[PDB]
Amino acid sequence: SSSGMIVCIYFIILFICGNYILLNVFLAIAVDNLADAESLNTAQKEEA
Amino acid sequence: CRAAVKSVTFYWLVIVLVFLNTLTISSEHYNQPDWLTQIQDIANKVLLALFTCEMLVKMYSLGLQAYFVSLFNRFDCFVVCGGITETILVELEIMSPLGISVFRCVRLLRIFKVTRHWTSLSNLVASLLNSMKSIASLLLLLFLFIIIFSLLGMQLFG
Amino acid sequence: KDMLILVDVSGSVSGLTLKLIRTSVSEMLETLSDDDFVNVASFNSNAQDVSCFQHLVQANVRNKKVLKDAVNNITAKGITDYKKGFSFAFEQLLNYNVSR
Amino acid sequence: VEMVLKVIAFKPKGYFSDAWNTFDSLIVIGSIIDVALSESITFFRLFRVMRLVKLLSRGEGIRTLLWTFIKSFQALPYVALLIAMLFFIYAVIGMQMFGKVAMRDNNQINRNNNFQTFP
Amino acid sequence: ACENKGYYYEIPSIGAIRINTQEYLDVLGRPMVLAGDKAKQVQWTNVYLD
Amino acid sequence: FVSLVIFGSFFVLNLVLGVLSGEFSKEREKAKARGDFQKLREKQQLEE
Amino acid sequence: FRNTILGYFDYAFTAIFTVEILLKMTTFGNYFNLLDMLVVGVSLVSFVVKILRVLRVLRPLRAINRAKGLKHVVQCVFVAIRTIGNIMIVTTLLQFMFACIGVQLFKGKFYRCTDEAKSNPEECRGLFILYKDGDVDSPVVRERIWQNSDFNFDNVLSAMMALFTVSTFEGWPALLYKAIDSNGENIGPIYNHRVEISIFFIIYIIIVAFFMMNIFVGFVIV
Amino acid sequence: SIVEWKPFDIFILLAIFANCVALAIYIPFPEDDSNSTNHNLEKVEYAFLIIFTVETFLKIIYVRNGWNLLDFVIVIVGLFSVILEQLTDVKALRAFRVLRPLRLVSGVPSLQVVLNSIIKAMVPLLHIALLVLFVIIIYAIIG
Amino acid sequence: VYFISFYMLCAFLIINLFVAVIMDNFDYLTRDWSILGPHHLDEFKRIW
Ligand SMILES: *[C@@H]1O[C@H](CO)[C@@H](O[C@@H]2O[C@H](CO)[C@@H](O)[C@H](O)[C@H]2NC(C)=O)[C@H](O)[C@H]1NC(C)=O
Ligand SMILES: CC(C)CCC[C@@H](C)[C@H]1CC[C@H]2[C@@H]3CC=C4C[C@@H](O)CC[C@]4(C)[C@H]3CC[C@]12C
Ligand SMILES: CC(C)CCC[C@@H](C)[C@H]1CC[C@H]2[C@@H]3CC=C4C[C@@H](O)CC[C@]4(C)[C@H]3CC[C@]12C
Ligand SMILES: [Ca+2]
Repeated sequence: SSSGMIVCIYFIILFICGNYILLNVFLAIAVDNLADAESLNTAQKEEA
Repeated sequence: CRAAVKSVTFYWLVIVLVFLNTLTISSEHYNQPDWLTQIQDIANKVLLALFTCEMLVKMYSLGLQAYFVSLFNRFDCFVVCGGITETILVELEIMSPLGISVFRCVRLLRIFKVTRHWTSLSNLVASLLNSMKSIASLLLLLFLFIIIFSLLGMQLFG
Repeated sequence: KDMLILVDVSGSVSGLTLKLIRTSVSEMLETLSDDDFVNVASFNSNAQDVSCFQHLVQANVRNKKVLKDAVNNITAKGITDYKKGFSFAFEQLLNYNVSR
Repeated sequence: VEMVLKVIAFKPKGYFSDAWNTFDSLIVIGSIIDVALSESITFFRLFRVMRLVKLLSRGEGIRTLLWTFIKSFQALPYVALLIAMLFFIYAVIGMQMFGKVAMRDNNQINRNNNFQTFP
Repeated sequence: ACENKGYYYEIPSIGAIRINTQEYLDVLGRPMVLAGDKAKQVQWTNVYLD
Repeated sequence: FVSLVIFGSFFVLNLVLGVLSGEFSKEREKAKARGDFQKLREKQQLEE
Repeated sequence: FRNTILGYFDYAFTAIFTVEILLKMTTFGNYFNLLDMLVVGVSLVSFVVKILRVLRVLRPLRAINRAKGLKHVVQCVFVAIRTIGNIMIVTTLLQFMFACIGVQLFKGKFYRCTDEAKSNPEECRGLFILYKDGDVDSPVVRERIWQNSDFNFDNVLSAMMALFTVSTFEGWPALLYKAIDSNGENIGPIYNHRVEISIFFIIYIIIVAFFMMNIFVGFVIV
Repeated sequence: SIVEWKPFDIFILLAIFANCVALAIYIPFPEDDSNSTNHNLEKVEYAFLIIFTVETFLKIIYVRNGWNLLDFVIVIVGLFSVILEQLTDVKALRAFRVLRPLRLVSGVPSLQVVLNSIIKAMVPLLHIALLVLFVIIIYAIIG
Repeated sequence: VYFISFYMLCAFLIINLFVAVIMDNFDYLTRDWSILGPHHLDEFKRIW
């Protein structure tokens, strides 16, 4: 009851805006760095 | 001179040495028998000597300048420097009740002696090294986000 | 003995550690007889008595009931002041108008 | 009123060409059955909320995303067969090993969570 | 506690209340044992149910 | 509840991951015409 | 009754498959076909029994060689495992090293007594009085047992199982606050003894649960 | 007013970092309790308020900038909070000081760029966010 | 071994299904609406 239920937006915002950043940090390295390694391996074979 | 060090028979020997060194760490458990305790610390110094013998022999075969070229060789001498310090300090008048735990986790760092020759994902490691300015900046932005929400949560629910 | 119980009722004792304190004070009053004189006081930036007694009382079955009831009705709020809490406790042990 | 006002201008023969209006009508009949029956019952009162997706999904950009992925799911039905076969194999094995464990209220194996029945 | 001839107690939970609130009688009896045989006086309680 | 979990969580997580990976891939071919990959290959090729 | 009727159905089922398998052998004189003999072979031999009764779950698995799309999808899975086989070696080495470090830190320190008033096995014996829900007016007599945590770091095998559950983000706060209170080798917990020991769990989650589990998914995508 | 190009810019940046540490070492006590360390940090708050007020009144000589708008609003709330508290959930109003650590992103050009990329990458995800909102609304009404 | 092996297998096949669906949509996910696409033809058909 009362206005104590409105404070729940802190945890909703922290969860939504927190897990979104995690997908733009750890998954931004898995795709912008591992793809380079595969591309580097693809180019390494042609030169070798 | 340097034929033995770069020989293929030397490659297998150091692989074996890393194996039982790891086994001396992974065999430790709660309520372990006294005899197994006696094996671990005895073999801690024995494998230290063999690594030191491998350390001393390797140094007097190629030249100091070439060793510092390799990134791992500087790291490899770092571990053995703490390995000898561990035994001399333990047997000395320093009890260091927690110092055993931290040092035993340092000689575990030579397991990477076998992962330096994959040839299959070492190019991935090179990609994670020149992107440090991009990796660190993203990690710090996440840290600043956590710091702000931790201080905000101290006000509301402190 | 002439006991004087100081109960810390500052803000930081609110919660479980206040329920423990109230049960602890009530349990220590059970170790008293008609030959011992007791009074309970509390302090949070101001030291005051928790009951109507204002000095040491005989600690019989009726007086202890008053103290036990008052101890089970204290709330935690304010800051901690040991200097004001200990001055109040030491002054009440030097009264000597009353039977001790 | 919309249902009758549409057929008198679009004809019943062509009214069923559109996909949305084929199911949109069923809500009208469903809604009017229970209001007549108001003065068993949850089957048609629940369909009242379903009218939200019937017309408010007209935004181009979200419908395309939904349609493209749903069609992609339909085009790869054998990949989801592994998950069902994985669930079938592990559920059957679970009944033999852990199916005889007694259910207790305070335990994790309780009346709601157990291995006693395949579902 | 011991700047004033007392003793220090910890009561972290309900189970510690019963014992820690009666251990202060060990400290109070210190001058009573140092008195010697002059502290060996027979006393009588109030009336209580056995 | 089971349909809510499958549609709400498993399906949406597929959309978020697919769309987010679609933006990490979009910059991958875009960055090809910036020389970052060639510079990284140039230093890697001559490191050996 | 249901098992008997189902058993009756299995009687007629194995007759169809054993008759069908003979036409295959009469007309042909590989590994997938060898599986057909294995599955039906369990039935006749059954007709410890528990091992064979569990083993008859291979019935749906033999349907692979009777569907064009099912063979390809299964084949793609084993090829996909081979590609991701390199990542599963690094992440297993990283978990093993963390488990060995964790053993050095919390070896035997997760023990505690049934009543939170005794902090060593010597006095954690006999009976004690438990107050239900903290009420002093409802005491009850309980035995005190020097118990151990279900997930602990006693050895490397227990540490790896305890660390695996952390990577799934299930019950890891419980293990985190159990490790913070870890005082000593064979003594009970102390409230918030070493908060700084949480660095071990924070580093492991970032390195393994975040970095490796996402570089794994990114590997499959590219 | 003319020297604001580089020399003391680190100092104002270092002032925010120092203010962050003052916020971290504060201990929120239950029921209006406090200790000696919290007593000093209130005085340090007065020192930090003046530094961020002088600079705000010095950069006016910026007002339409997004980052400068955030810097201005926290100061005026800061003066409003200290004034109203002195002349008396008032302590709940000081939660706007938690936005001061956010000023560290604007002080590092090399670190503000990564933040901007993330913010402009939310546009393709807004269609998904809209779909999730409808699904939760539909299931809430069904429930 | 029953629960630990199931968790790894279920997690592996779930992302196997997730990515495979994502694979069938790179044409739409990387649509690049600015330049052109089949959506323009759909508008042409509608006007036609
Ligand atoms: C009783 O204690 C009080 C202090 O607690 C003593 O102080 C006297 O209080 C009375 C009442 O005001 C006055 O006589 C004086 O103000 C105080 N001093 C003296 C010397 O009387 C008091 O002396 C004690 N004894 C009595 C009989 O009151
Ligand atoms: C060199 C290393 C990596 C070899 C692999 C180590 C494996 C095979 C060995 C090394 C130490 C061994 C452990 C040593 C001590 C114990 C405690 C005992 O009560 C149960 C078995 C258990 C847990 C052993 C299991 C097997 C074990 C983990
Ligand atoms: C990548 C992995 C395998 C190696 C890197 C992990 C190292 C850096 C981590 C692993 C566990 C960590 C330790 C965890 C707990 C403590 C106890 C604390 O009171 C001091 C720091 C200390 C000692 C940490 C230091 C850093 C540490 C040793
Ligand atoms: Ca206090």
